[PDB]
Amino acid sequence: HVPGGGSVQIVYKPVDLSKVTSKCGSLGNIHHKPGGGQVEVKSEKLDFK
Amino acid sequence: NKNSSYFVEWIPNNVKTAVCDIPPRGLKMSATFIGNSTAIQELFKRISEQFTAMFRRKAFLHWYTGEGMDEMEFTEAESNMNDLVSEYQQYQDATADEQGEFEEEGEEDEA
Repeated sequence: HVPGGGSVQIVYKPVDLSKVTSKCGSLGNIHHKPGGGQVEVKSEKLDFK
Repeated sequence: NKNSSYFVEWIPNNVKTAVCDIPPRGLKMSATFIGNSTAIQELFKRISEQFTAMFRRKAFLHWYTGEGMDEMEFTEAESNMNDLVSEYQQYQDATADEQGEFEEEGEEDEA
């Protein structure tokens, strides 16, 4: 007679991470509009015919 | 006349006066001072550096666009503000110097 059993195997799945996006707001915007254009407002026309 | 580096000269004399008979409670005399000076632009600059530090990362912004607001609305906004700091920079140290337009007209010279 061969005496019974004496054999198991481990309940084991290794852990890892997939498709974890680096979605931080650290560079979250790029858009700009200038603070108006350059103009002259200080001078008269002096249009005395 | 004693602090002239504290006033603009291309806008003559800077003040409107009014003289009311009636002081406040409990008091012989008083006055309010109100004024705009080229100093003030630091408020607008301050708000703008502090806003840009949020908006460059959309930080806190989700509360704003949460009520149906569009990111371009704050782009049109901030550019209106930087145009305002540009306006006090147009008027900061602006020259009170004279100007003219001249006839390009000569003489028979003998002197």
